[PDB]
Amino acid sequence: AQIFNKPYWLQRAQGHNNGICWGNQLFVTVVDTTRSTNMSLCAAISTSETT
Amino acid sequence: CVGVEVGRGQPLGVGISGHPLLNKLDDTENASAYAANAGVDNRECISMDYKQTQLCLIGCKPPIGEHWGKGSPCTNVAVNPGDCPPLELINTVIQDGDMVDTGFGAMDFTTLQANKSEVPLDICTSICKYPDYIKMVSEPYGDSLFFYLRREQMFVRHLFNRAGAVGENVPDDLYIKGSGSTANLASSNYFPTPSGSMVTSDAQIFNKPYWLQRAQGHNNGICWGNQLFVTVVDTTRSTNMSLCAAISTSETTYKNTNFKEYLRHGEEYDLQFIFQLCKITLTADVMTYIHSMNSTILEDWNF
Amino acid sequence: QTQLCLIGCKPPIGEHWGKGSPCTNVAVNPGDCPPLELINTVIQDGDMVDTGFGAMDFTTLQANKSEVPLDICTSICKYPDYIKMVSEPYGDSLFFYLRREQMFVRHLFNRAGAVGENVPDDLYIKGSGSTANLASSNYFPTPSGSMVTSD
Amino acid sequence: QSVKESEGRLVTPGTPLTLTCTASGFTMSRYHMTWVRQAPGKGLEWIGIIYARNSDTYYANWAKGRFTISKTSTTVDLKITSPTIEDTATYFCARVDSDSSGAFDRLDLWGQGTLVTVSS
Amino acid sequence: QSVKESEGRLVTPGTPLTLTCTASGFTMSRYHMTWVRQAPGKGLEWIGIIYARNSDTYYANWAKGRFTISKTSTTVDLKITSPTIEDTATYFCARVDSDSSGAFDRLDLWGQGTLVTVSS
Amino acid sequence: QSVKESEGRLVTPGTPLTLTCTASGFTMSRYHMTWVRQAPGKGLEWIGIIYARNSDTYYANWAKGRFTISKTSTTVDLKITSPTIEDTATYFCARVDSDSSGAFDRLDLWGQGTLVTVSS
Amino acid sequence: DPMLTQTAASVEVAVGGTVTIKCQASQSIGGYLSWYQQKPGQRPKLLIYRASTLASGVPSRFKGSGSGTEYTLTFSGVECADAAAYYCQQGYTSSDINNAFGGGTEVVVK
Amino acid sequence: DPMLTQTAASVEVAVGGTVTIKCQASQSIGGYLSWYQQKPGQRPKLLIYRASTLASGVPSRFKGSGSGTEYTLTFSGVECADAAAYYCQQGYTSSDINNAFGGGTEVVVK
Repeated sequence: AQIFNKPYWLQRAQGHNNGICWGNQLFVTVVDTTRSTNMSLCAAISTSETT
Repeated sequence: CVGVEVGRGQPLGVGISGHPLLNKLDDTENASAYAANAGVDNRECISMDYKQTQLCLIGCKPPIGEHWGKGSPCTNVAVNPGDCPPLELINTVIQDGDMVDTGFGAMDFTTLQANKSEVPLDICTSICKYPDYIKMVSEPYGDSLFFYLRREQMFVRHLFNRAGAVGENVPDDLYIKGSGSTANLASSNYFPTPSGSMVTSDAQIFNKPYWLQRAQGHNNGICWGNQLFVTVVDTTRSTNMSLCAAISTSETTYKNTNFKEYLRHGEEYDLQFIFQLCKITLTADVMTYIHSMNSTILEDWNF
Repeated sequence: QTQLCLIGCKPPIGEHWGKGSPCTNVAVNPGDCPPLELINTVIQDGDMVDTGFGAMDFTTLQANKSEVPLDICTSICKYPDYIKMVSEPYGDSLFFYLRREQMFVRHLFNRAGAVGENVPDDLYIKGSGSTANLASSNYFPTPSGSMVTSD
Repeated sequence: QSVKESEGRLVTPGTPLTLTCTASGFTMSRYHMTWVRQAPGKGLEWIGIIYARNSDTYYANWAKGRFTISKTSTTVDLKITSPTIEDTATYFCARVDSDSSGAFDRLDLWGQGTLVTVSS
Repeated sequence: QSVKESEGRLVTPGTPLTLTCTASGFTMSRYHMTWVRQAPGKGLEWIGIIYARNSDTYYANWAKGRFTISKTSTTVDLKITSPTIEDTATYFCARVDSDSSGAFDRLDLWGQGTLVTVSS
Repeated sequence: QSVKESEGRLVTPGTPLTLTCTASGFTMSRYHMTWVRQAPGKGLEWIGIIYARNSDTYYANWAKGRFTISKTSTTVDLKITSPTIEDTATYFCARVDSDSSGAFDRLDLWGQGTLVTVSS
Repeated sequence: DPMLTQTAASVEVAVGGTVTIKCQASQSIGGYLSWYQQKPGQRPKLLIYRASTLASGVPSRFKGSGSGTEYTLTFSGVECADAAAYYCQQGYTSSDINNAFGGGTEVVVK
Repeated sequence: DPMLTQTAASVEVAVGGTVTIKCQASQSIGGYLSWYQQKPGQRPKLLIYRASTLASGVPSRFKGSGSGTEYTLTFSGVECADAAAYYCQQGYTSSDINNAFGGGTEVVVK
């Protein structure tokens, strides 16, 4: 059920603008929560201990 | 043969099994406190369900299965009593009455486990074998199977750890050495209790005709020597009917010692085939070839 | 969860397990396991579909009257055998049929009754103390239907 | 860690006798307890055992009908029913440090031990 | 294993009377308990029963209104309300070793038994 | 909040000695407890420590074999086995206010402290 | 009310004889039945329960049989310490009964 | 019944000698075995368990070996405070045994 890592060829956009970039810019948004694992590090102050 | 069918008529119903004294120790998904120490014989009563599995095979020879099994340990090492036995794959011929695997691995529990206490009852002294799809399709005649179907699924329900001695130690560089109440380590080995999912009736492989037009062997479904084998495994129609019988019918109050309890099981099949007549012309060009296949084929005809 | 539909010219034929007449080789005791026999009959309005407990009589085969819920405690759960109905020489028992059903286990329990057949003692190792006495060797599941949908 | 006992008594034969045993740091519902008896000359004789959550007991062969081991979550103790003359000796209470499977009879942390004697 | 009793008393008719019963190894919330009375001549007479987790009781036909059986997790006991003259006899406390269904009246491990008598 | 003690005693060397310690508002199964000893001149000497959930103890190096710390859900206390002459001093009981990981030896809310002395 | 009578005083037996003690019941009790030996100075002591299964620490020279309403207890090779009192006992744990499971004696063996 | 005899009174040893105390068992016990030192005025005190793993606060100059039915305990460099009593002890925790795990002594070192 993924969306990304596959291209998207557009033939006709839904609006009247059929893909024209006025001002020489375009805006891409994306929201992904299927790749949100937070890694959990830790660091010791002294490894000399036995226990 | 051209087409077969395998019919059933019992309703689709799950089964159940489990041991009165099963080798568990504790529970391992969430420990609020550290695990208590274990005395002698801390086993308890657990049941479970087996993984759902279906199967069908059709061939002119019996089907070849496999499982793990104990072999002979090397001579150079000193055989200490209580060491780990060898492990070696074993190719046998399957038979009616042999158990299928249950997600507990496919191995002879008799020689490899002296506990008799790690699996439930019906597989505790029998073997469990998975069929060898690799060796059968690599038979360069194709006489073991013409065609085959399978479905299976399983998932983990509970997560235990077994009471029993540490057969191989944990190294002292993996973990930082504990102290206080946890100077002594808990049991390292675990085992999962399997469970099948819901059984339904889109995923049935029975009550349907199966016409065959080709096969992956060269043997295009020809019953050599007037013989045919059919393998059927099904755990979906496996209800366990529980019944009772009363001692006396005169008393008017429920007492426990008046009713004995038994379990019985029903299972039933029927088979319907079609065979097509096939002739062979005979020449010494042909006769040498069948003489190399099997000895008893050309001998039973008086040619 | 179960659905079916049958259309036929004769009434439909069912099947269920039932107690027959045993051989009098051993005398029957008070509390011996009764024999089983597949019985065919006609289905009438009011009989119960099998609910994950086996198509069996629950009066004669279950004299405890406390092992199933109330709806099937006296009635007999019957299941329509398609095998005998398709193999009829004229095919008037049915000529159109559809079915879907599903089930899975929710809980696992014990039977609180006398152990009628003990386990042979080569299948385990005898314990001591608290576990010198064996627990009940009879279990039974509590079935439960899955999600009902509109497709 | 430290294992404590009750103070000894000079008694008469035919009277019941008790010795309680309390621990300092660990809790007793986790580990096991055992009793040994140190007689003069050689003597060093083990009495019985009691387990943690199973709460089972196993005695010696000669010691049946003669000792009863009681245990609460706070205190363990042992009991004597009918003393015979030749049990003037030294008793000890000790913790069975074991692992996930053994419960073998290693007594790691001992008790200090007091003197009990009978006389007529 | 071993079953212990309280020591007997020579009493007067019209006074309540108790006998406690403690066990050595097993726990009592698992098994059942009952009481029997051994009179001279033949006499051997069963009193009642008490169960483990259901904690129910069933007495004899003649014994209703005359005995009350109390049980805690540590000790079981029985009680006498109004003694009659002819109960000078021997009482016993014993463990019902049963199975997953029976609770039948096998008393496997008995008690040693003490002497109780009434006199006026 | 407030930490309470038991009243002091003038004792003889060779006698066991106790001091209970009760709290007012907080519960003791959540936090930790320890004990310090205030001798004359300088003296201020820490005895040991106990933890709220594990219930593990750790003493001083010189203090092993000499103190046993007991704790229930209602009351904590410490014990002395064999007093030596030079422990005439002031003892205190205090709550270890800590965090999710530390259990470090901050004693935030102290006790009022009583006087214990030994004499021969 | 299931009643076991045991109106049978035991016959004088020598060393090595065989004795057939018979305990009959009015109502059907199944197999739930016990047996005991009572030496006349100490506590009673069990031998066999459920009419077939013997207890621990007891020699296998005692026998058990009988089903339904009547039951037996036989043995052979009578020692010197078999002078005791015997009792059959049912386990139907009913409410309105007054059992006492009585009857049974043993002579001093010659 | 697994029995360890230890019928061996110890030989007079000087400072720095090596002593071979041998504890033999009738039944096979595995590796579960303990050893103790008993000074004749105080409580007993343990050195090694499972025949290979030494305890805390004990110098590594004590040795442990032996497997199966017979086991040993050797050390060298005998001090002045090694005058004590020694005991081998199994852990087979059986029921019908009367072990006492006895035997073992040590002379006063010269």
